[PDB]
Amino acid sequence: MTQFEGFTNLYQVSKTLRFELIPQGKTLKHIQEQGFIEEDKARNDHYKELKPIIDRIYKTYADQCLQLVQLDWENLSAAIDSYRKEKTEETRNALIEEQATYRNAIHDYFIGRTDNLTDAINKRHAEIYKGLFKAELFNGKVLKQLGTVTTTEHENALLRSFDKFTTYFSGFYENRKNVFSAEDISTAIPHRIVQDNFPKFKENCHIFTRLITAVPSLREHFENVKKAIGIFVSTSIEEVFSFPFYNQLLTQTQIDLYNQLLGGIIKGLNEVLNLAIQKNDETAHIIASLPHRFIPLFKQILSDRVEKFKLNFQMPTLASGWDVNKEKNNGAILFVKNGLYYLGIMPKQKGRYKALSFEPTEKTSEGFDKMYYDYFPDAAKMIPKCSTQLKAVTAHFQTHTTPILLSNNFIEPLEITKEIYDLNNPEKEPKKFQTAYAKKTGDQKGYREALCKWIDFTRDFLSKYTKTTSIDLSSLRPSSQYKDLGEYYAELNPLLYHISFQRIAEKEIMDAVETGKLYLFQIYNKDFAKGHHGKPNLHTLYWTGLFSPENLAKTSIKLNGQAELFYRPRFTSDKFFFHVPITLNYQAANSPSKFNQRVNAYLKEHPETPIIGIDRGERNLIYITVIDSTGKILEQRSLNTIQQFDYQKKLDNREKTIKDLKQGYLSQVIHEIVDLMIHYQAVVVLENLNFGFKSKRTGIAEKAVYQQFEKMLIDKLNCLVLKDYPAEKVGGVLNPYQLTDQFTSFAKMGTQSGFLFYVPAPYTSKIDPLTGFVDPFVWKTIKNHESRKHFLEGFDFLHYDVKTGDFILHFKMNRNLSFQRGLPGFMPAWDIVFEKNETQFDAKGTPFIAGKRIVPVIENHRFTGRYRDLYPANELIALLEEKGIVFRDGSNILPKLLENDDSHAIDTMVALIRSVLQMRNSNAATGEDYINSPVRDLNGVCFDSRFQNPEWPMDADANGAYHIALKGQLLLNHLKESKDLKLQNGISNQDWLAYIQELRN
RNA sequence: AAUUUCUACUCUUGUAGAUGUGAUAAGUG
DNA sequence: GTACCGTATCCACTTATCACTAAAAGATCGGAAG
DNA sequence: CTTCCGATCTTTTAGTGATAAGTGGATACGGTAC
Repeated sequence: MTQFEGFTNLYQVSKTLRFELIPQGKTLKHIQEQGFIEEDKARNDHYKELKPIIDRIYKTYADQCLQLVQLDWENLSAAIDSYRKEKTEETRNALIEEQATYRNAIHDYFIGRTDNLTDAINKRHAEIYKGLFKAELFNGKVLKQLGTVTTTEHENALLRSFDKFTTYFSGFYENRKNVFSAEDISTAIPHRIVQDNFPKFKENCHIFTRLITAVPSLREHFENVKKAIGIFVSTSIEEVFSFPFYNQLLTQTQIDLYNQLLGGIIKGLNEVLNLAIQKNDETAHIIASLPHRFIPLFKQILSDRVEKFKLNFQMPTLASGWDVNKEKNNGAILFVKNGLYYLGIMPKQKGRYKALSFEPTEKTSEGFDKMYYDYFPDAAKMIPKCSTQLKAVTAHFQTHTTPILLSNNFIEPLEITKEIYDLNNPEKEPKKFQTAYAKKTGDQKGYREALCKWIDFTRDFLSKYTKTTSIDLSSLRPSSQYKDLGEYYAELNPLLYHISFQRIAEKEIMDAVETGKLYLFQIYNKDFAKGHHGKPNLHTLYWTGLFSPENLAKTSIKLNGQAELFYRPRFTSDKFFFHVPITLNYQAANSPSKFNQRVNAYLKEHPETPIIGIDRGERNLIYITVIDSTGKILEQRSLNTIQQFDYQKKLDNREKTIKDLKQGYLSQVIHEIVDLMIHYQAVVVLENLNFGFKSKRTGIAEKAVYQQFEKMLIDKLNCLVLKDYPAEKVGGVLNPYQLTDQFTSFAKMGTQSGFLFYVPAPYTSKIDPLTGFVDPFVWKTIKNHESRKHFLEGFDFLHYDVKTGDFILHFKMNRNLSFQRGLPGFMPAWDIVFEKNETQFDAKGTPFIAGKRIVPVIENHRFTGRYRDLYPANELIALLEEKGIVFRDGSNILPKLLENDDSHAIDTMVALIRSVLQMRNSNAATGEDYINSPVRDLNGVCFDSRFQNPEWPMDADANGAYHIALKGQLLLNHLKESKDLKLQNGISNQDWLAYIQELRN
């Protein structure tokens, strides 16, 4: 079985680091001599003022292209109706596939190969699609072929100013591909049309024909609304709410008119429906019993309805890669000198660029240590960059069937037959070695043969290519044993990455600095100062562990390319910022796989793991409870004071910039929760925020702040390092703890994310930690006098107890259903004890009155806040002896107080009832916060948190945290009884109540 | 109150935690 | 005192996507042959 | 003088896997009103 230390190196995680750059020597002076910063600022300004223009080009082509759509939609309507009726995974896959083919069909409309258009117009659209993601956007063929857009002379000079520099737009270029892609991404126009916008129109047409079949008299009414605004006058109303009209409403203008016809501007259709409903006649009732509103349609994509400068040093792809081959054109290098780190940027020389090419020197010689970065990039995107997909081999193979020998950039000629090009290009979307072919066709032996041939071919290429022939590949498994090539690529990719270090003479370096031929900066933060004394930052730990020698021996933290430079005009003077991304757990796979299943397997193998419940308290900001497998608690904690600094005492006296203090407080408490997590080897539970909205008195009140606190808790638990831990130890810098799955979205992540669970919010604070009893009555229904008589007659019997002086009330769940909430308990009979108010002492001998309650005062039928204390037994005996009832007999007092039917007596009696079943009682003026249950348990004692017993929660905050931990225990027990290593993805209040009452009574 | 950046302090010209950046688009209150 | 109806959120905040790239391929310029 | 050749710098370009899967709703001070 696995251990808790086994949850490391599961999947990669990409992070980034930020540093300041301190100029070295005359370097800044040379920059101040050369004036690159003003030109880079002008380049950035021109880019940001040219972005709307190129955006306008994109909008014009998008509208001009999608105005010609001639596709029908009834088949995908039938598919989505079938999935709505059935929710079958076969119907789910069919719906996904049919949406995908519709997206590809309108993509062929976009890229000009659809059969519905003329092949000349198709070729024109194909040329435009090829042009729109290339350098010919800048004073090239695109603007001439699409003459619909006029450009002023200033705007042509602005477009010309980026000559030979389109790579600066290149990432944005790829971003526009995300607009025009068809791979189900939410930014894509095909996903907006096929998957997002269409179901709203389908629902609108369905509810319209339902309304028409219900009553047709509004139909002509709709017609004059269509004549009120004068929109779509060439067509009728029922033609608009039909499938062939969805061949219109693709441009943003048509969507705008369709939305404004419903919303008005001047009467609209929705307000016409509102006046029809407000008539409250029979037709209003039959349309109020049906969905009587139309949802609007979403707006189309990219259509209208201290700052810093990016630095490039007039040299594109600056720090795009660290490789020595691309060191010539990227110009970014690193040096290490007695613990300090330096960044070298060689700018382009006068006219042409001249390389520097420092020679190696002896290690014993004084000077810097230049790093050498050998990195063949990802095999998927690199192996077909050479061999097949070379223009020469594709042309030759289009002409001949003979295998071709290539020798350029090879240490030995490599042969490629037609078979390998057929596996990599089978003219179909699923390639023969690809898993989609095995999924669709099921030919597993042909899949195995194609995989073996491809694996042998890429092994031969890795042996023959000049960048990779030096690298040893003996660690690879034999070819026929790989079950899929994704695992092979994840295995092969770490073997193609190496970092060396070679000493460079100091004199050459600072001579290059002295002439200005090499620019040198020092990577710097607080921790690299000479007065550094304490524990360093986490990013400093990653940066140090990146260049540690045993990390160079085996790379667990990988240095990425794509580094950026910024200039900020701390803020006393201008500063240079350097941003660099890194990848941690590089030896592991790129994506998590069955992470929750692995966590449940460990949890089933380790039933003794504790549970930490997290709760938002009223007095304490965040409360912590740690309990065992049997539900007995181990630790209660209030996190108001973190590192001997109270935080409530800052919030209260500063509330009379809150958000940044809240962020800082959550950042401090995240270290505490992760310390308890790693100390107890346990699981943690948080409340599910989307299933409740409470805590108007808790300092952490907003949904947003707790929601993003869970965001950073998930991010922190995704990869976890500790400053005290050694680097090679599990939990260290190069072996971080991975315990939670990657965040995708709060709606799609479910309830369990690794070792972190989620629990529905209510019925956690105001509930007995000994009996699980809760108040069953909604009290907004208790207003009228006969209503409170039915409230009184719903109870069984009440009688004084002579022995201990308390009162005994009985209730059963089969009665008083008119005022009872719809959540019955596990047992059918509850016994309320009205405890006599007597003085007792807690575990430390603090005097306290048992059974005391506090209720708010009411003035002008409204609360005022002066939260006033009362003694429920004293008021009960006061109103009891108000009219003189004998009670020492122990008889049923309820019909004796019921027969007189005094309205004031029933009012104060139900007020006393509200007093006694008020679960928690907390007043901030005197600081009381306590839980007092008017129900005795099986042992025979009613719970009261004023006793300060360490077996039970101190406070209602701790009570809620304990009950959240108990809900996590319920989820864990449901996991133990389950066999699929999954969960129910949610628990109801009734099952939770029944569970806690069965296992606690 | 000194920070790649943020929060909280000043035993220490500093300290304790957190810290994926850049770009784009959409939705909501 | 029992229905009951609407107000306070208006610039910010939250969800999706992708790049984390050497090297081929193509444009560009300076020098030599008819 | 005009044209064809190789160095040199900018762009673009290759593409793997593997399931989640369909998941439920929810008002609140407060004030004014018959």
